[PDB]
Amino acid sequence: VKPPRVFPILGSPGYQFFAGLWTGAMLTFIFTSKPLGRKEVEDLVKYDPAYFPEYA
Amino acid sequence: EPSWAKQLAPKSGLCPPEFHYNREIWYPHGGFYCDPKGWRKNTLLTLGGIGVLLYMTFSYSTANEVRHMPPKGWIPSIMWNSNVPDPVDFRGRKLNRDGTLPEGESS
Amino acid sequence: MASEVVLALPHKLRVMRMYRTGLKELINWSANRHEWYPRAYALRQEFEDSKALTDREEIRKKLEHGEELLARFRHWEPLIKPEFVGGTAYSINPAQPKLKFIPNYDAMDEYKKGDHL
Amino acid sequence: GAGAPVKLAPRPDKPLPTWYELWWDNGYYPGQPAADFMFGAWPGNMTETYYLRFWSVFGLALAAPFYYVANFTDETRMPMVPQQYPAEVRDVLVQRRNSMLKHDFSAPDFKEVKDRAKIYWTPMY
Amino acid sequence: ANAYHRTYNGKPVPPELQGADYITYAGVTMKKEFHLFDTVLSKLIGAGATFTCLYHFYLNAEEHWHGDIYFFEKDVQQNGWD
Amino acid sequence: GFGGGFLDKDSVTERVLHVTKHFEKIDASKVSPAASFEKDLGLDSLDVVELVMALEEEFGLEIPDAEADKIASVGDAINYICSNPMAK
Amino acid sequence: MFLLSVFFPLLGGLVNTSPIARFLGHRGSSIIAIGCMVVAFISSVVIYYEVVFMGCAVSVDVFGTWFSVGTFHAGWTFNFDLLTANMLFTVTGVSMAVHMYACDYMRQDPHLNLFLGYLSYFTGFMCVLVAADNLLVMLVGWEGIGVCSYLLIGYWSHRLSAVKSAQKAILVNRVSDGLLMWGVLWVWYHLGSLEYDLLNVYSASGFVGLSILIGAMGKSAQILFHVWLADAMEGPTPVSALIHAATLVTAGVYLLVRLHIHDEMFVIIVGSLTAFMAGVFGATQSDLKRVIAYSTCSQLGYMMVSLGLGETGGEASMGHLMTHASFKAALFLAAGMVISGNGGNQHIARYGGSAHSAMFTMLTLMVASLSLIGWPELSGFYSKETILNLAAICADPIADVAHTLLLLTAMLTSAYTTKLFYQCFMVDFSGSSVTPVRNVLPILAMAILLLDIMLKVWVGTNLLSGMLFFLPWGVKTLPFGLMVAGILTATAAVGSERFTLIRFCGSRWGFDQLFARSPVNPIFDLGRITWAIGDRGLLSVGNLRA
Amino acid sequence: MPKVVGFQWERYEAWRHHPLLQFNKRNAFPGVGIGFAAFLAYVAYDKSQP
Amino acid sequence: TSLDHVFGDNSNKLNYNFEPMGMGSLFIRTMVMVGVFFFPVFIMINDDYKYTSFLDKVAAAKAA
Amino acid sequence: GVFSRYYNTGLLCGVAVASGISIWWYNRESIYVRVKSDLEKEGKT
Amino acid sequence: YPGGSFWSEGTQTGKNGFLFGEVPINGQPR
Amino acid sequence: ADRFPPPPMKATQEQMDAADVPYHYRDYCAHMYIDYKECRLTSGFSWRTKCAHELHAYNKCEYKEFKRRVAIAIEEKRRRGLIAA
Ligand SMILES: CCCCCCCCCCCCCCCCCCCC(=O)O[C@H](COC(=O)CCCCCCCCCCCCCC)COP(=O)(O)OCCN
Ligand SMILES: CCCCCCCCCCCCCCCCCCCC(=O)O[C@H](COC(=O)CCCCCCCCCCCCCC)COP(=O)(O)OCCN
Ligand SMILES: CCCCCCCCCCCC(=O)SCCNC(=O)CCNC(=O)[C@H](O)C(C)(C)COP(=O)(O)O
Repeated sequence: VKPPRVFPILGSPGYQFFAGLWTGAMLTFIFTSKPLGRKEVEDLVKYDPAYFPEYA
Repeated sequence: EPSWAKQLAPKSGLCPPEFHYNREIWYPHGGFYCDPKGWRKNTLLTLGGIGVLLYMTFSYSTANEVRHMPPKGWIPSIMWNSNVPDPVDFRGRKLNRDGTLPEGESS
Repeated sequence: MASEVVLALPHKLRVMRMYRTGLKELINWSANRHEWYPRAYALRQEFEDSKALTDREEIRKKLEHGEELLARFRHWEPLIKPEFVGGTAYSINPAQPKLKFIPNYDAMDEYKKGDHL
Repeated sequence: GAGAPVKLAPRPDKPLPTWYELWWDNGYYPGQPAADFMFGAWPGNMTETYYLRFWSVFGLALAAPFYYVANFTDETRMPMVPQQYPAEVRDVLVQRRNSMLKHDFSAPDFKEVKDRAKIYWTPMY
Repeated sequence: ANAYHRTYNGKPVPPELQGADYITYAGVTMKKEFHLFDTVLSKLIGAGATFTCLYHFYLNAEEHWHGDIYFFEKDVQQNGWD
Repeated sequence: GFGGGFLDKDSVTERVLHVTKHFEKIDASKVSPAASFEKDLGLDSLDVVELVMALEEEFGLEIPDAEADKIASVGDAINYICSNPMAK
Repeated sequence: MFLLSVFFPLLGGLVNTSPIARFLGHRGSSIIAIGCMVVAFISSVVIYYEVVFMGCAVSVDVFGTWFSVGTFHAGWTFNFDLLTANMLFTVTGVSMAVHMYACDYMRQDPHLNLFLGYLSYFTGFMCVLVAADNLLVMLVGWEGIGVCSYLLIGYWSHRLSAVKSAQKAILVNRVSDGLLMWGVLWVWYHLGSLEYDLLNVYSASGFVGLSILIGAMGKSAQILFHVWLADAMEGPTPVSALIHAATLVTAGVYLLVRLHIHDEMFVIIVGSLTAFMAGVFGATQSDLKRVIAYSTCSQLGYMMVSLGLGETGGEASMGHLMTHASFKAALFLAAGMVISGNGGNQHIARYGGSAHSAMFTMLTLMVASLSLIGWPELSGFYSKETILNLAAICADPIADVAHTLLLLTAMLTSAYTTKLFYQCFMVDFSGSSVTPVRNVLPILAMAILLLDIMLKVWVGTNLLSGMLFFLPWGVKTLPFGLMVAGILTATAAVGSERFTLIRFCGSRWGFDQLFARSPVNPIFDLGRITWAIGDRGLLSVGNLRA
Repeated sequence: MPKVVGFQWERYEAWRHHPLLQFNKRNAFPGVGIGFAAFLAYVAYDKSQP
Repeated sequence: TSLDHVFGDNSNKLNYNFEPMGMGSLFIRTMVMVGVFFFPVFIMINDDYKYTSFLDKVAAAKAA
Repeated sequence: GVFSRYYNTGLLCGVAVASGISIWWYNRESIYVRVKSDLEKEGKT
Repeated sequence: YPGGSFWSEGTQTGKNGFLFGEVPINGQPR
Repeated sequence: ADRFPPPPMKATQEQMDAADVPYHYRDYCAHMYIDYKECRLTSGFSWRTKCAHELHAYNKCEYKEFKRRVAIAIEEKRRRGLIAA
């Protein structure tokens, strides 16, 4: 199947590979980004000597 | 042609010439491609009657509007309604009817 | 498998209907017409590889398998031109048929216009 | 384009079925069943067995995560407690069973507020 | 009517459809026509939408490069707390 | 315009003769009205299926299958199209 | 000015359907309809500025008491508060542009003034719905928009599928109307009044929120009630724009935001399942109007989840309703212009190039599509990101699954909306009819809705815009990456070979086919039993032959 | 390697690639240059120098 | 028959015998319909049973 | 549509790349420490 | 539009149907 | 919440009734909410530039409360044994 004649870059192998790369990365960021964000939020205050000097 | 067919309106200039639609039927909304001859005058008269209804409902609405809280500033209903209370702003201060802070804390 | 209409066809018209419906189903499954052209060429080359057959059993097996494929790949949303049956513009504002008129029906035989008892 | 041609539906010229009022004949060709897909071939030649077979897996594939989080995960997963209020403001806010402040595990009456948020159906007497 | 004229069967193009205003390609002729109201309204509304997007992105660029947490934590650590 | 919903014979003839000549094996000088697809032109059944589908595309029609089976010549196609009120 | 926002579209409908219209014709009725909407929009603008910004609610006793037997007291009374002013501004502003569009789109229809009168009646009953202060005048508005939806969906009555679509909309909504009526009975019995300001519920009997939720799921076309929404494309394009933007589908969400008496588990689960279902449904359609219809169903799912989140979530739900109406109406109007430029074809396999449409239609489709997919610093970005961030910090574990469903839905939406643009304009031409529309009235109708899209960015719906809910940069900027993923996938135009999944999703999970025999055919057969075996059979008493 | 068999479709429909039937990239983003220039003028007017 | 060569003819007939549904299919689908569309009845019956069994527990352990 | 093996390979490559990025995200410093070190770096300019 | 503009005269004179099927006989009142 | 006790309320009930503050916004940053609402509802179209300080201060107060909420959750989990100390 040929690409459109005014947009031949859309049929390039690099463009299709990049679209797959971005789509797969975002799809797994969907599932991983929630506990990593929650750990980041907790670690904002956990390592604060103004709140918890025992954890430095 | 039937005797009563001469009393009937022709198909209008909006209607396609090959479209057939039984001109004897009285439709309450006007029917197939209605285009009466004196329509601009009738449109002006109906616009006048609608303006009369607009004034009547504006007066009825103004007479029957109830505001249980004073507004927080100037509202455009102050211009035509005398039942609109004086504005009281977000800090509780009483205001003038034109929406400015009274003397003692202004400028 | 084919319907009872297609199973009643002569063999030449049966193969012709199979090729025609294959081309139409390839239209229905494609994104565009420019996607459809090489799939149409491939379907044509597929039929050309069975043209020179003579054994009626092999012909029957290939025909029945292709009809099973066409029953499998019948699109749930076919592309129909709008002003035809199954299209979106069929039967919208038809011209009225001639309806008869009775003038002044209430004035004909007044005082006797109810139901008998 | 008003006035397009349309084909008319023929009148019955044979004895009618007993339950003929399951066909909708409006005057034009073609008529339809009274409700679509009640009889006749379905679109794409699918059947009821097809949909029931695919749904017997797909329905538990959608109901699986809700059950897992509603029975194996609780309020303590969050890195922070809910929004804090003065007692006079909070005490009316958590009267709603709808409120998201009952998930405050640092409140002194966390259990009692959760025990008051049980949904009932018949009002007792 | 339809916006393109077709020729068929290798016929000559009709003489009214030739000149510097018409383009023929593979037996189909179309007309280069400029519409003023459509162009002016599209350019004006598009420029309004572009400015509305770009101005509001510029007002919030620091909160979009960093997140909320980093931007406000730097604001606390650099410029005091209360 | 012209005609009670039907296209004229001459323009339909011109368009059908235009559509018919799009084969490699076809000599253009043999393409005429009332010319047979198989005997006179030398097209097989698959070529006729493609030609009728192309005429469907040309005149914007959904030709029913029993009617497309009957078309076997240029004159048959022209006579069918001139009897369509929906032919554009 | 306050009663002019409600009465006056009803007056326009009364004028254009009565025998007054026999003296005006098409030409005069178009003038009457457009003027009668301009006046109501001006009144709604004044109401919006007075109530939303200056905070002064207004209550009007309009026509005395409706009926009052025992302690059941229904009055003809309105109240104009914040939600009512929001809804009136949105409904009248969208309906004005839809009237200006319809006076040119339906120009060649034989009964044009009847269509305009039906549009005005539909708008007026929506205004009555949102302006009411008690439940019974709300039910007047509810059933009025139901009836006018029936009249407008089956407008082309000589087509059987349009008639059956209108009947289907009536019946599917009648189930939920019954449940909503029983819920009103529960509410009045256990609180003593019908007025909204006296309905403050902390802890009620469960049937209240459930039955009112079912009644809202009917009108807002949620899961197991969405089946009427796709078939409502049989009506003309202005009907679809007004159904999917301002009237009808936003009424259930408005009712739930107003009452706030739900139980959040049902609401969150129904909303997130609806959003994911309508996202996968719209990804596999080729009818141009059906994709937009399924995107409407998906966004209604988003708003349902948001009002499940809380009071702030209820405000965000109303905000997304308000911003959704403008770009959804713009999308439908641009799609109607593309359809008319291509000879009435609605299949996206027969489009392409930039010859069948005006420059303004392509700009309208582009800008409304960018607002829908959450492109940054456009109108839908603010409301959709607010709902997504509020769902990412909810302490209910059920909202964890809902947020994941919403993120998947966001990627699907940016896929199929980009596919709608790509098929329509970017690919090579594959139709055969080029009749582009460049009339003044539909172009101005589109320009007004684009101005409202700009207005929502410049002036927010509520105070939530600009408030920062504190999330890491990874959680915050993920929906932008999901939008980019949808755009890249749709422009690559890639497909999968798993054809049985493709035909399961493209046939829309078989809901209509399964409903054709799980309640429908049994209802017919039980009627056969009750008539033939009961009335003619078991209970029949014969004659005594002699 | 034959593919021109059975009604040449590319030659019959070669008019689909007419330059006035294609996507036009000159007016694909109308007004975006004007909005960008106005934004740059505003930034230089307000934020950089004052 | 003047449009049969344009939209199709009347030769192909509808394949349906207009017969009632099978007895078991009708019974099963009706029972499912009763369970789905009359779920408040089952909810309230379950409420009455759960209430009376608690009073049974109270009356059992109270008089001992 | 288009049946592309480059897109299908890119899907798995993207899954692997973002798994590595998620592992890097797990072992990152606290935002307090990052902000403090960034402000200390800016104060020597 | 008739006359070349939206703002021209109308094109219908006479009865646009007969209300209740009543046709005037010889111009007499009903 | 004893280790991280709430700050005093700076807005009285009468001040929140006068500003018509929604009852779910009557928390420990209600005075900043009053300032932000008063600025935005009277500033019209150009509220983002001339009410930038009031919005920034309100978000800063909410940031302080957010940090206190994280600290309360950490202390509660530490007391329950869910996070090792
Ligand atoms: C086939 C279906 C058709 C659907 C039609 C549209 C939908 C209608 C739905 C609701 C229908 C309600 C109609 C009620 C009619 C009058 C009932 C009230 C009778 C009466 O004496 O009341 C007084 C009459 O006032 C007045 O009436 C106001 C005085 C005159 C000033 C305004 C004139 C009216 C202009 C309306 C324009 C067009 C609007 C179209 C609806 C008001 O006083 P009260 O005794 O109630 O005292 C309390 C406040 N003072
Ligand atoms: C849990 C169980 C609950 C049970 C509840 C049951 C409720 C009752 C249901 C039925 C109540 C209505 C009874 C009358 C129904 C009559 C039906 C039509 C009869 C009819 O058409 O009448 C004539 C034929 O039948 C006749 O001649 C009918 C004669 C009158 C019938 C009843 C009287 C019968 C004699 C009385 C003694 C019975 C024995 C007592 C142990 C016509 O005749 P024609 O004039 O056309 O022909 C004259 C040439 N010959
Ligand atoms: C989605 C895709 C679905 C797949 C669809 C099915 C594709 C399978 C196609 C392959 C199966 C076959 O070839 S089916 C078997 C077809 N082959 C024969 O019948 C033997 C030849 N006999 C003849 O009589 C004529 O040549 C005849 C060709 C009939 C007429 O052509 P003419 O009159 O000119 O002569």
